Amino acid sequence: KEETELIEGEVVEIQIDRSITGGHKQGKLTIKTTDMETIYELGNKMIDGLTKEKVLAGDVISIDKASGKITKLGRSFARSRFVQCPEGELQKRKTVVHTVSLHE
Amino acid sequence: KAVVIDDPPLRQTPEPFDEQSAYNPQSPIAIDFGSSKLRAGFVNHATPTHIFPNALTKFRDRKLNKNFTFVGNDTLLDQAVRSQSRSPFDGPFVTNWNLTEEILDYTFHHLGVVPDNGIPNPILLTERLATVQSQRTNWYQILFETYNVPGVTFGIDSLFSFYNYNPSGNKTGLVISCGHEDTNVIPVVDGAGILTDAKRINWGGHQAVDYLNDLMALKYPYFPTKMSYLQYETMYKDYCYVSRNYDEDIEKILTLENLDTNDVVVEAPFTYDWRNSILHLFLRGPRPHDSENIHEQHQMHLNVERIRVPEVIFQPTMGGQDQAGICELSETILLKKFGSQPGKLSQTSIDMVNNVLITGGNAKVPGLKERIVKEFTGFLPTGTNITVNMSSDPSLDAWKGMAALARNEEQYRKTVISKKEYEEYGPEYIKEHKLGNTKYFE
Amino acid sequence: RIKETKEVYEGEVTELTPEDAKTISHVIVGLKSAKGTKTLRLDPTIYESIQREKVSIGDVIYIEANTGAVKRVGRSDAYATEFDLETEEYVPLPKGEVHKKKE
Amino acid sequence: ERLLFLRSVGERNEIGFPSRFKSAHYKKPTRRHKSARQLISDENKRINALLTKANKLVPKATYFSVEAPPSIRPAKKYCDVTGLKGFYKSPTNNIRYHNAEIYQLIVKPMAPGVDQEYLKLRGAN
Repeated sequence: KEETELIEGEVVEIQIDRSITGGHKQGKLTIKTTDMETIYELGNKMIDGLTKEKVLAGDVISIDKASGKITKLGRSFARSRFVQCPEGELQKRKTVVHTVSLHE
Repeated sequence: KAVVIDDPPLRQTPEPFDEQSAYNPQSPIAIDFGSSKLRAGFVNHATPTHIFPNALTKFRDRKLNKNFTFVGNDTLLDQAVRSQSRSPFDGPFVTNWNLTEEILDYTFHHLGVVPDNGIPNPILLTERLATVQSQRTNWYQILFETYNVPGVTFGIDSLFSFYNYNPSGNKTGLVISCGHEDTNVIPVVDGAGILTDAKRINWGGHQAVDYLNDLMALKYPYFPTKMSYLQYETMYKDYCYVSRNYDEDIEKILTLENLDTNDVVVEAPFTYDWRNSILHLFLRGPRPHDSENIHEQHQMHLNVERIRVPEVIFQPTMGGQDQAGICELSETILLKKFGSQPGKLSQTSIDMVNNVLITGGNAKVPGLKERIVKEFTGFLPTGTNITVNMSSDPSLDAWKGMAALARNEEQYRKTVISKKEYEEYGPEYIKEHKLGNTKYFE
Repeated sequence: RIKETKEVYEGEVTELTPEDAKTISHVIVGLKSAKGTKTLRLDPTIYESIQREKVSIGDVIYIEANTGAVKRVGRSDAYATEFDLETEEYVPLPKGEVHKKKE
Repeated sequence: ERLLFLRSVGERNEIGFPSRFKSAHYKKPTRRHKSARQLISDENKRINALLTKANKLVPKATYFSVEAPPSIRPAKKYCDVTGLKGFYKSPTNNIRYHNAEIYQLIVKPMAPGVDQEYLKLRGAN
């Protein structure tokens, strides 16, 4: 039995900023659930992990901070795949019960 | 059960004056001009004789039509005259000097002095670190002109506390002063204060009480009773302490087991479930709230602020000052200066580490010494001997520094400025001794 | 049956200063724990192993003295608010000494 | 009775205008207000005046050197409402908050003009 801390929400707006030379990258990410909304300041490796596996506005994504793996759960219900916007807190500590055989 | 906090009780008896028969015109006079309090007395006693708040009132009597003056403990007689008290200080400096002159006349009267053509005694005085010279110029024009003093002496109260706890005058240590308007870290090498490496943090007891006042007015905007400065001062003095580890204490201070013992509620004077609500535990504690109760509408919960108010001297960016804390300045002094490569303590650094002294009136917060010792253990090499001392009453050590310097005849005369040097060198000239300030230029 | 000694350095990196004798002659690493700090001279092979693990200032590392193994535990907890969102795991300081000895 | 006590303390400690403590040469000059804010600036322009005199020998110890420099380590983010650890920051008024119930209870129904007084404590206006 192990627990990990996870991020789940719907992407509101993404800003990537480049300098004159482009040596450093600044960024801001706005993400919300049905109960809260927040804005995060991004560093270089999060910006590189967001540019890879394109993430646009209105996408529902799951972010693992400690491993850097980000999965696209789908798209939110916004006509303006289709999943619903997550509810509750955005920083969730989730417990996953593993079962592994002796042969593995 | 809720305690009830009021204003402190008033003094029934006024301040007495010393007998005039024991006065001599040769003994010096020790005066500590502190913003929070004023300490005065003769050198021949180890403890000061007069301690009172630094305040004055111009009380006007209707049937007498004459503006009476109440100073210090005389202001501790009526609530109206206590509320009308005005300090001569404004921030870390002195703005108006007539109040100071009248306070000095009151102290000269109550010390049992019978002078003629000014005060015949030399006087001991305290000066802030790197003071603007308008302050010392006006101090000259008060003392050497109005008071006809034979000799003036200027110094810093933390270095005087260091001299009181190290009477040889040749020691080496680190002095951390927790004052009313400021917090200073002054390194001392060979008994001499190295004032090119001292640092000042713009935070003190007054800023902490004002921080508590703003936090309390912001936690309950609909509180009906207005509380004065003394009430915020006494719940600052009564239920605040320095946490041993701030990050670990934050994550458990509002769990349900923790408000059972570490929650204090006070009451202002007048005459689905809540178990899973973080806001309800933050506001009304671990008990159910009766919003219709008159007594419960005058109640004040202290749960988080007990470790949050005294923490600001370690992280000054919580109070809005973009400065480093005490630990960071101490680490910089002990590991980057005085010929110490980081990872290689020099001998002066080891001698400063072995003689760390905490002084000042804001050092009475519990757990301060243990937190300082733990941080100092954190950034120093392993096995380094750390000794931290703190007096039982660190708010009086500067006056004992006055007494210990003026008893010791030999190095006393290195600091005295007579009238002749004042008229010769003018008002802009500094006596460069160990316990005082230094020159602005090289 | 062999009788051996386990010697472990563990703590937060505070100084990482290589120098040229290009070939480096030695590197000086300063480690910090909750009970104090301790600086070490290192051979260039351990510096090569450090460069393999991408160790910067403020990372908590594990060094074994005999084998020379270097393991990067993670970035220290005190440097966790440099960004609001980052791909780095943050671990607290070790509460023991930097030097550990075991038979 | 109670009103008659304060006049007794009044007639204990009077000093007349021919004061027995100060010297014979009195000559008190006129006194300005001279608040604590302007002393920093006049000391500052005095130091700049002496520096501009000197550069056209170099002073080192000044009032701008005796204050604490800003820190090097990153600061800790805290919740603006409760004082706990601030995980999230609202994108509208830039106020850090702890969790969802604090946000929905205080930060969302918030009146304008209160966010400035919240940011006054940490000086983020």
